[PDB]
This record gives sequence, structure tokens and C-alpha cells, in this order.
Amino acid sequence: SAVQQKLAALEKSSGGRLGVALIDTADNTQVLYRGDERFPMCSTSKVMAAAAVLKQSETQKQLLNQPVEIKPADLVNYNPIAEKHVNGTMTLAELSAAALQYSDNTAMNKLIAQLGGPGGVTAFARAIGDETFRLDRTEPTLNTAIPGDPRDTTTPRAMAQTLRQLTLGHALGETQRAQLVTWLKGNTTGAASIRAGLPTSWTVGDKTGSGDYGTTNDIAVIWPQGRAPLVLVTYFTQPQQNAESRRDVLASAARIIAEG
Repeated sequence: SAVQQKLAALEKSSGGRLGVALIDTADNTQVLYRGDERFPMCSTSKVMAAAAVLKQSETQKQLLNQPVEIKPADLVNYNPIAEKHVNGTMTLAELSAAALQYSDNTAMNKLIAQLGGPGGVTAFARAIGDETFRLDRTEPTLNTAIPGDPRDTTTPRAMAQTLRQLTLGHALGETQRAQLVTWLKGNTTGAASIRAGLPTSWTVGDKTGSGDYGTTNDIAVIWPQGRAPLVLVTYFTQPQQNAESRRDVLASAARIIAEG
């Protein structure tokens, strides 16, 4: 496969380890590169926590409007939105939007708490048929991305299938799914990642992640004009703990995929 040789070449040029899964919902064909290797999720895990809260709201129909206190002690390392509301409240919807669209880490920790800890996020993954995802820690320590460490990892294949079911499938109810899609389409952190390798005409919803070891990730749902949507996951990590982020690799991987 030409796409697999070009992805292997991109990886060699980059000096890191690249993982890719594409699902084409037209024929449900899959393109995988290191699809069964584990990669640190970093903030791409926020999608699962938000979806788990949405699933709870199918029965607790007013759950997303519940106010949650933001206190100074709740603040961690990166809280662009929560900081604007310390000693006030945010609703669970506002926290979900902040975690997804601004990668707010305090918001992620509040979602984890609502689910009863990391094990409650993992439980949701299992409930929708994802046996691979594991969330072990809260923010910010889930981003340590230590080589070989299985904590807070998943595989590209697994995350593609799960993102498909959440956004285009029916793992969530109809209003919950629509809300997730709307949040993802509204992400503000993704301009330099998958979006940058795709035609400007295509609609993307995505969630970025970054961490130590130069870990640079993006998971996306893509709606090409007049064509079936695609799911694309791109994970990348590097050998030096201090390595710089490489969002250009993810753009390049998307461009390779789009060429095919």
C-alpha cells in the first residue's frame, strides 16, 4: 500500500513513533499504521469523560445544567476557562465544553469526579465495547507519557472505532450525540494538527492532546462535502522526555491519508 509506505517514511523523517487509524464509513474500510500499539492519550482522553457524562444525562435529564463549584484548590496547571470562574460555578455542560474546546484540565478533573474517579471513565469505555482504553490518573499526571507505561493509553484502532460509535453511531442518545458533535466541531486547539493537512472545504471536529516525550495527538471526525464521513486518529510520541511538540507530523499524516 502506497499510503503505508509514505506513512512509514514520514515516521522515519520525524524520529518518533507514529500511530494512525482511519475509518472510511463509505465501505468501512480501515487504514492502520501501528494500529495496535499503545500510545499515551493525553488530552484526547477528555472525549471519553465528556461522553460518559452525556451518557449519564440520558436518564438524569437535567444533569448538564447542574452547577459545580470551582475553588482555588481545584486549579491545576492549565485552566484557561475554569480560571474565569474561580469562586463561582460552572454547569456540567460548561465544563464539558471547556474540557473539549479549550482542553481545560480543571474541567477534566471535575468530569472525572462526577464519574466517581478514573475507573468510572474506564467503565464507560467498556460499556460501549472498548476493551483497550484505560484511564488511570487525573490531570495533570496522566500526561507523563513514559515509554512503555500502560497507564492512560489506548491504541489507534480502538480509539477510531470508539470515536465512530460516539459521533456517528448510536452509543449515545440522539440529543447527546448531536451535542458531542457540536462541541467537537467547535474545538479551538486544532488548527495546526489534522485540520491543517485537509482541504479547507471539509468540516472537522477534533480533540488534540499533548504531553511529555513530545507527545502530540489529534482525533477527528471529518465530513467531506458530498462524501461519507471519515474518522481519523493520529498519535505521535518521541524518545526524549523534553522533546518539542510536532503538530506538523499530524498535519502531514492527514495529508497523506487525504491524498488516498
